[PDB]
Amino acid sequence: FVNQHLCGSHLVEALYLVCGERGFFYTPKA
Amino acid sequence: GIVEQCCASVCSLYQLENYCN
Ligand code: NA
Repeated sequence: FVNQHLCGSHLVEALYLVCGERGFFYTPKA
Repeated sequence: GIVEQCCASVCSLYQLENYCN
């Protein structure tokens, strides 16, 4: 489900599910 | 950056996983 164009809330939701308990950083600005 | 690699182009598990802590 990750090999697609993931934008906005869709991308943060993928990070939330793949990363789990680990957490992640979302830096759009870059 | 992530938007460029996963929004503007197709993402991968490798890329997402680089943003996990
Ligand atoms: Na890409």
